[PDB]
Amino acid sequence: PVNYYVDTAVRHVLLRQGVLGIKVKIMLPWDPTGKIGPKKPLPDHVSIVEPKDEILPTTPISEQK
Amino acid sequence: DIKLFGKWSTDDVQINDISLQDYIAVKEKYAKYLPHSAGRYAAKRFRKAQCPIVERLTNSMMMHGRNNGKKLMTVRIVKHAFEIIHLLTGENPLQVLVNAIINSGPREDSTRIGRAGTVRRQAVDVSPLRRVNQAIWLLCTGAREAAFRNIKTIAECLADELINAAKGSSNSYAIKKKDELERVAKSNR
Amino acid sequence: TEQMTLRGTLKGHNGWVTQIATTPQFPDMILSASRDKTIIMWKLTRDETNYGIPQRALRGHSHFVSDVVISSDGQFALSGSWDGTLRLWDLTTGTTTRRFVGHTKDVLSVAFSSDNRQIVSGSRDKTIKLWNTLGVCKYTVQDESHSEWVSCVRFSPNSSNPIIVSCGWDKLVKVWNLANCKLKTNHIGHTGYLNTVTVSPDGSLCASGGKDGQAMLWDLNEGKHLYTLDGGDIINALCFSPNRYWLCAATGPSIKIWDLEGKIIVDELKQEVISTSSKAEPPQCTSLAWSADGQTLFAGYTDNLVRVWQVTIG
Amino acid sequence: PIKLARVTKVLGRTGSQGQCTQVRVEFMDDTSRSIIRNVKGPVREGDVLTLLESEREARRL
Amino acid sequence: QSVQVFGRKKTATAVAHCKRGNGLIKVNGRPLEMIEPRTLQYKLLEPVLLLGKERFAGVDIRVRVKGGGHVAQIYAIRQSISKALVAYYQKYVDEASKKEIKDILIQYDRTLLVADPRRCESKKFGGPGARARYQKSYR
Amino acid sequence: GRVRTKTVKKAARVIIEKYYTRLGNDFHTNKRVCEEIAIIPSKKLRNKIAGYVTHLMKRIQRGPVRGISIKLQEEERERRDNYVPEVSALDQEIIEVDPDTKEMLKLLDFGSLSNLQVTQPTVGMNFKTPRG
RNA sequence: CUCCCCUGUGAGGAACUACUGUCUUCACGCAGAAAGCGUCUAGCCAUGGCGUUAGUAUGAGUGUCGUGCAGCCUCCAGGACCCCCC
RNA sequence: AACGAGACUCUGGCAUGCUAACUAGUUACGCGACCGGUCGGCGUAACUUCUUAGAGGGACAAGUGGCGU
Repeated sequence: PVNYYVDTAVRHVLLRQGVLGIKVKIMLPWDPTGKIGPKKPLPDHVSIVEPKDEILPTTPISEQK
Repeated sequence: DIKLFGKWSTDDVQINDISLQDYIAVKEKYAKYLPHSAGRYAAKRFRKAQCPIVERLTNSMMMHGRNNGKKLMTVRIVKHAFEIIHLLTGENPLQVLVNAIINSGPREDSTRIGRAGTVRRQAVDVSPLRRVNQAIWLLCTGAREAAFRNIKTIAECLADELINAAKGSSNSYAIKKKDELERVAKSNR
Repeated sequence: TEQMTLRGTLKGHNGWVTQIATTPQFPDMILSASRDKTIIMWKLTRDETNYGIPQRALRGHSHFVSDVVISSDGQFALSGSWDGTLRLWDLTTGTTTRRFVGHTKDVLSVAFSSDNRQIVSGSRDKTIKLWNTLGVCKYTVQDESHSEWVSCVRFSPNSSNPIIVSCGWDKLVKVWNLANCKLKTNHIGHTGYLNTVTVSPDGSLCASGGKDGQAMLWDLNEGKHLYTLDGGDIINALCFSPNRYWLCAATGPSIKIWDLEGKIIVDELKQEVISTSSKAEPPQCTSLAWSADGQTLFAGYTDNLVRVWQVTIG
Repeated sequence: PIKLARVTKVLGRTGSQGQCTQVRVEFMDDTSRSIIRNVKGPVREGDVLTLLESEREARRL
Repeated sequence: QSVQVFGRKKTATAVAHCKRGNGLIKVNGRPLEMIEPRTLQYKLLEPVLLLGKERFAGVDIRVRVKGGGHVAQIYAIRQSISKALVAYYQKYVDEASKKEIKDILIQYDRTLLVADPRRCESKKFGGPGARARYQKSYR
Repeated sequence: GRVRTKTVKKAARVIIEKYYTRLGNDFHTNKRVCEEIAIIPSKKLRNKIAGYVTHLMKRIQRGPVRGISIKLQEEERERRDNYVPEVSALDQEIIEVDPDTKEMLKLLDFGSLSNLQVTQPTVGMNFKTPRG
């Protein structure tokens, strides 16, 4: 996942003293692409949809339409 | 009917010991036509308890380097060895494998105790599977050492070492190393 | 004045029996679709050692076959399967004449009409599909057909205007009218998912059952709640007797033959005598089939067997 | 005398290098005598061991 | 009257074609007894002698085998003919006689109707073989 | 060694706790239940979680599970627990009692109770464990 | 304190030559030991390996001579039995 | 609760169910040959078991029985 989920950049600054190399690692959040948020989710992540509220039955009812 | 190498009969043979009756194969079902089944008996623990005994003698005959990968060398050699055996003793050659296994296997054996370089052994006793295995080892190794250069066929020399391992003579390299093990077992106790 | 006895046991199968389908045209043969991907053709030789012996094992499926129904004639059969494929089988040549696709989920149930040109199926895609004998799909109902899976679909063989009854996991039993492709009724009695809907040859009595454990008998023509039967565990299968007016409920541990006029449970069918394996769950009853004969019962199990029941009349 | 023996239980593995198995011995003579014993190679319960010295007892390596 | 199967062992593939006939069974243009190891003769007729000759009297199998090694190919023809007489008995015969054939072939060798999934692993760097490695030395 | 990740067991815990009515003791049943109820990537995750939902149900029908609270098994354990024998175990025609207990009752004017039976005091005094 | 089923080698017979299998004697090749004596190795130390005793002392088998050993009948015994002791 | 372990990607094993193939073959029918077959010999329709490679199924310690607070 780290392939599509994060972005790494390495550079060299050139100064009197020498060169300083640098690394910047950035991680993107999840879901639909806004130019960010790569669609496919972490293989670990498990999302549970909350149960849609269901009417508790009282007495049998038959409705013809 | 199931006939070994086309001319033998497996179901008529007999086992005289209870320890080796539960392990040694080719009596009831396991009897096959040919030794090479290319099955996996090293898959799980004691799954190699159930593979055909003739195949077991077969597997151990490749045991030195140049012969290693070539299995068929053995199902050749085990072929002519049996057909030789029947000519000498005149009994079911698969009775001769049973008796050689039973007699060649150790009984008691020594386990090395001490610090490295000083061998001081204590006597313990062999497990049935271990008995079978060590026995067959002894058979194949006795055959090799005996057949290196006498210009004997390994067919001839294994029939030799097998019949001799069956009778109980000191001719067999097998019975020799066994007798040493048991004697060291006596030394310690 | 009647009792019931265990006649014989049928092993053709390496897995569960999902649905059993009998036929009037041949009281001798049965069709058993199983968890092993196989549709086995059962020949009854009625001998001493074996009550029946398998004839034709049909493999068109990469997956389990959920339900099977036969034509009124001894040739054609039909099979739904979870790989998402419905199929038209020839029991005579043992090959597949027609294939039905266009389901994106498992095919949970399929119903063949009394007129033998129509197909009405329902699926875990929450779809009720209308199929033609040549493979072509007519009308797809997304209408609120259900908010959950369709577990069973059954035709109604009645003289009054034709009706198809489907039961969902959303606890609704829905009634639909053919040729208008319309939703004519909503039946809500239930707690928990629905498993099977059956429709008597009368057309008047339809039975539905589910996790609630209570058999619900509904009136199809009038659209009125009729009766409520109390019982344990899960109703897996329900089948009506053509001539005996008996509603046979299939629950996992026990099968219950109900007499609907007197509200009397006729016989409760369970047998296990063993003390060592008694800690186990008794093998469930997956399906139920009533032969057109009325004397012979054919039931599938989680024991990967087909056990049959015979009626002792006094 | 030569005797026979039965495996009642497997307890642990005795050894420097973890060689021997330490197993429990019933006598096949239908006697109830119970002796612990050291055995080499693979052992599963129920097996029969042949003892050349049958009065000997097990020590910890 | 026609049924087709395939045997598999390692890289060796067999293809068995079963038609109604006199009982002729040939492999890539030659009978059962012309095959390369003659030592391995008896492993080839194993289902035959197990199934009886009567059930092969009405079955003509032409077998085409390419791939793998010599030994593997005989396991391949074994597989092909066994799977052939089980899969033919389904379509053109009843399931009772297929159960007879199967109960006879299964209790002897499980490799008759099944194949061994196992096939060669990949040797990787740092060693001569799959696991096996190069020597190392201190001092 | 086959052992379930935190993911597996936590997920099957919450799935069971919310959806307890929809699950059943069959594997593929709840496998297809969880392909819907939750959103899981891949396969080997899905299958494992479902396996644990199942396993956990086979432990639920036995009795109370440490991880989950459902009102349905609270209610079935309200049935199971509620019990009573035809008569109480607190009803005996003769209940035996020590002289002093009789004294303490005599303080409360209950020395008139019928059911009592005064039993002989024990003569030795050793209630104590022999230290060492 | 026994009696009577099977094992032995103690005495009488047939057989023994023809029957078969084993111990005698000669040519044959194959494995093949030790008491010890030395050496090496375990930090020091053989209870081990290796050298020399020696390819000795031996034993398993194939072909020669046995007038053998037998196998078939009896007992004299020895053990399983019983009892008995518990 | 978070990273590391796992999950994940890459490879092998399953599919006589699906999607198909003249740049892979199969079955069938012709011609060809030598004594009904044998043939990598030559061409046409038949299809996917072989041969490929996509989709998606399949295994989750699952089922039963033992050791386990």
